[PDB]
Amino acid sequence: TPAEAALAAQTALAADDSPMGDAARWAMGLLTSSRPEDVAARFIPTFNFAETVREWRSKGPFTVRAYHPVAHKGWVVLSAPAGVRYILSLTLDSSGLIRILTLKPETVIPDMVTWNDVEETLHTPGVQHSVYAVRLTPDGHEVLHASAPERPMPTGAAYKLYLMRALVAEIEKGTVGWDEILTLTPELRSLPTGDMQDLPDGTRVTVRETAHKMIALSDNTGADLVADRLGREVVERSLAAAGHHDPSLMRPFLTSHEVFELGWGDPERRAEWVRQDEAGRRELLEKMAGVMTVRGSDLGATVHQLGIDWHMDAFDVVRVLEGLLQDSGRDTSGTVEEILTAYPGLLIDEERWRRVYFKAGSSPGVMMFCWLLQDHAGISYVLVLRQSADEQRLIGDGLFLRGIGAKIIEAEAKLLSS
Repeated sequence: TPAEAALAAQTALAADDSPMGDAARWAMGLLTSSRPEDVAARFIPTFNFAETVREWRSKGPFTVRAYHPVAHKGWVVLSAPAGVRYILSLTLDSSGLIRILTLKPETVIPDMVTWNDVEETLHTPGVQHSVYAVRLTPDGHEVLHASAPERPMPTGAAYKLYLMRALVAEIEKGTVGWDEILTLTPELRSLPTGDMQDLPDGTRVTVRETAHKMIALSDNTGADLVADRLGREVVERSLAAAGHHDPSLMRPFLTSHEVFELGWGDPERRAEWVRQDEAGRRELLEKMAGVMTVRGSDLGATVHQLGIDWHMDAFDVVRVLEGLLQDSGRDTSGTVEEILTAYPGLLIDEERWRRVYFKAGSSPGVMMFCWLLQDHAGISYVLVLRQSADEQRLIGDGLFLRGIGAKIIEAEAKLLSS
């Protein structure tokens, strides 16, 4: 019941002995209590805020109604006076320092009974969306639901699933090794999502740990370190085998650093990209090589419509995940499996699901989430959710699309395995 649920969340917040626990409690403290050095110590070292906090506080008093810790990400649902609800969102770095802290109007998602509930909840005028849900079988895929799976859409960090398949293909060939050392240079540093950019120049990291962060933290710097080591040609030549319908859509296969620098840097360089063919684009990227000028404050305008993102259809996503499941099964060391299952993006019912793979991607005007879920008998399902728009405010921070995923998965007995 509502009272039971709120009490359960309050108690769990209090009890949560973890990085998210400590951070969520401290943040709630900012809100419910009556010191800029204590603040500096709780946030990332590269992290106005007192003004922000005064405004948050003005909306209370707050009551905790739900608490959803999920590794380095957490959400707390709050009620304020007169039944108005908000969500406090936390994203942490690898040692539990706060990277992102927001307090925003509540994201409302109903419990789902039918796939039409999903569609009618999700639809937003001005936003293109797509929902694709399948059951994998020896004899092909059973379609459970489909809206526009055939439309190629931008998918942000979903591209890292192809980068991982490319990496595994080369490990199998023996051209790269899991314990091989990669080195962070100023030129290889990208923007968040991720934590590896916060490492010193010259930092030495294994391929294994870099690939782990590339997937589990969607580490952009991690991804770029891997893409650099493999080479753009090796990444691109792999796309056909890894499951992509039209590899020319992702050529040249961009790094995250390239998407950031091209998308929100020099407008003229960006016009030249639009004008150019594949040769001219490769030449433009080569000249753009160097230390980033673009910062996170620069982002906002949409550029995916210019090809400055990573485009694939829903079928492409199913194929790459199924390919990863096969790749993992071949890897007797369990290295691939550990990387893929580190971060499921949600609290999972582990008694139901033996393995869950997950990947999110986002850019201005772009949001996507995908899961592969396999039960203890061996039956696999894949869920692919995508949104694109010409205005970022139509999409928002992604809690909506992720929460729709969560509700589908919560109702798996109705929607996936009925």
